[PDB]
Amino acid sequence: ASGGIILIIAAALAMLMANMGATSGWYHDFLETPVQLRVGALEINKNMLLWINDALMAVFFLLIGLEVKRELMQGSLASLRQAAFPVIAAIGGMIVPALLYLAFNYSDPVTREGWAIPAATDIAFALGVLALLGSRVPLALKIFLMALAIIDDLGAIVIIALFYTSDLSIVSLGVAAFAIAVLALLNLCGVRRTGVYILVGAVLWTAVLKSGVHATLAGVIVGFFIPLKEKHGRSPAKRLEHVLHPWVAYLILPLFAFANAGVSLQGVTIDGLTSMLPLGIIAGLLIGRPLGISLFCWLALRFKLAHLPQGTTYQQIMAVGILCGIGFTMSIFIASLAFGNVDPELINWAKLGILIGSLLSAVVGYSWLRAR
Amino acid sequence: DASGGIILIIAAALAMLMANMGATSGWYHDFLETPVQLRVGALEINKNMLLWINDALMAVFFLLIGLEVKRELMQGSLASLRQAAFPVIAAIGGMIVPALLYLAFNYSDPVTREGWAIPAATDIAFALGVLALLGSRVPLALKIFLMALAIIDDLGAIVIIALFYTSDLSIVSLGVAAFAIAVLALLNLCGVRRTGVYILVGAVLWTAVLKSGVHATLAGVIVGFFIPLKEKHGRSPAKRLEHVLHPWVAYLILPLFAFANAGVSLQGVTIDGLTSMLPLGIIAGLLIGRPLGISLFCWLALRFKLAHLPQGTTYQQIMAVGILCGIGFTMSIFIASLAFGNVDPELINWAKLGILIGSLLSAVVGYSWLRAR
Repeated sequence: ASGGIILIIAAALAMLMANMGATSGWYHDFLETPVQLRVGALEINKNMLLWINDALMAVFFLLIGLEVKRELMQGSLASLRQAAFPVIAAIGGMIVPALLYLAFNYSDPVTREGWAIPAATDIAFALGVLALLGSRVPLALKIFLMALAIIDDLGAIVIIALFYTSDLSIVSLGVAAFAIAVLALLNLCGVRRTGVYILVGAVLWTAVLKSGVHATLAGVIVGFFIPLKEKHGRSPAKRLEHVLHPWVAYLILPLFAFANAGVSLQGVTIDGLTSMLPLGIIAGLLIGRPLGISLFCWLALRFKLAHLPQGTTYQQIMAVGILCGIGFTMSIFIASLAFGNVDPELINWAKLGILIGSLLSAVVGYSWLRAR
Repeated sequence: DASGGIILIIAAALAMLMANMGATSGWYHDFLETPVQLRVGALEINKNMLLWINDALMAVFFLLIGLEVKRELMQGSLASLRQAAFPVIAAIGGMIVPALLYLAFNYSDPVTREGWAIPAATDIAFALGVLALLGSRVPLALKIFLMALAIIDDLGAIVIIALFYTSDLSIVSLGVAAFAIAVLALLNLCGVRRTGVYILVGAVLWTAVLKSGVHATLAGVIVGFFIPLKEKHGRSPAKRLEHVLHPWVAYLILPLFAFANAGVSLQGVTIDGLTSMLPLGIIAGLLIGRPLGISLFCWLALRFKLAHLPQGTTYQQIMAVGILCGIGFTMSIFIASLAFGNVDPELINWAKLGILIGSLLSAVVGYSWLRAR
């Protein structure tokens, strides 16, 4: 549970940075510093926070690409029957939070673009709460919770990068196609040097640098092409996952939380928090997330399509759904993509609803499994 | 084997083909001169494409050097307490004679006097690669002597350039750089074994001195000096890092540096042009200044019993490395790129001609004259 506490400290300092008179100002002007890269006729204009998030989430989703790959062949998602229960819980833990969010924001076309905000879950935070009181928590829950949030987080990035995304340059997709083609020929030829995949992945990440969501998917694509074979007792993807895990939990995610979880609390009132944008996220995370997860897990159990992990009780499942309401870093990153290049207060109001929703989802989920 | 020395030649041959045939001479020239402007708020760095490439490739190349130096200066060949003072006294000779010989040609031209360190370097990849082309039963300490001799001239040239012939960096750059050295020293005293943490700090050090290509390169050896080398628990962060860094430097960094620098348009090159004070001064400094400078200073060190000729070596075999130490190539091109920066753009072009001709004449003579002995 070490990675969970060090993530809150980074968010707590970010709040102190954005609310103290001496720190706020330099904290806001730094994150909005223009960074213009000019290469001949080419020109990439992104602010400081954009360059930071495009690089941090690329490494974070590279670890996910390795984790998804070994879960899809060796873990819970390996077979179509074992993967039924986590996937069914994911579709429910998305359509119900979205409908609740859209129930509040259907009248405003600007805000209903972020319907995928209360559909994410901070994996490092949710695992941290479990590991906090996890002396004898059923190991199948951590496999279920990790697999449940992995599909909702990756699915949200794929959906955003397919429809609500802006089409990139034709030259960008051509290099991206060639970069994936090289990664494909590399895996088919049987090369196992992890750095060569990262070298080609850097070309893939650079070609789609203008789109933050495509540069994020570059990490997922590279993580899928890292070989997992166990030749001579060595695996590149298992070894790369072992190296990235401490760097992501102790540097990547803390830096992302310190640079995004900092909003000013001056002027925030109860009536302001009950408006459609923040309350829609609060209701989507605190209520919509456990409801859809509990409903779809239960519907699967009754209609014969379900599988059950070891020591299920199916009362711990809904408490996990409450713990899935901890969007935090993932929901903030989803909100940064949905509420980009629009009114600068949309992203601030979203972060207020995410943190209140995540803190309440953490305490309520803490109060149940503690009793169990 | 000698695979690294051949790839370094293919990359240089490809670079020469790009800059001579009309189908690619336009793109190869316009690409390397493309301006790359990075503007971070009020800050701004303006360098062409080749500078950004060289400041990144040579930073990785010298990171591997700093690892080999610390190994060879504490538990290796060079070591300390005058264990291997034979390459030390030779390295001083391998720099004084090539410099004074080069200055004898360019003393009348103050512009070309700055490049007195061009024929005072040695391409370790090509010099050891041609030594492996006959490396069936060559003495192991001979290839050690070359690797240690070339490092002192290569690292010593960068230090002299970064102390007197360098551009002034901002006081803010030196502050962040010195603060990066402080944490590097603190991470070393605290026994931090993570290789990535030293490089993450080195990324701050490299970006702080990014406006000066010499200091950005000099920042690579410093990171290699602070990587822990202690063999506790069977682990050695400097050894394993070098084992991973070595195949990348030999097959990617040096070939790309050669492909991006060895490309010179030979159109209009005449015999009278190659015999000018600038190119011929590099020819004599490499083909003559390096062998005569090394052999003469080994002579003075041997008869005066200052140093000892290593086991498995001969003095006639020693000078076979001297004629083989005239392999400037990528290292001398990098030295020439720093000394002839922000001046007439044709100075670096004539310098490269005097480097490749002097090195090719050094490789053929070194190969043909050592195979007899």
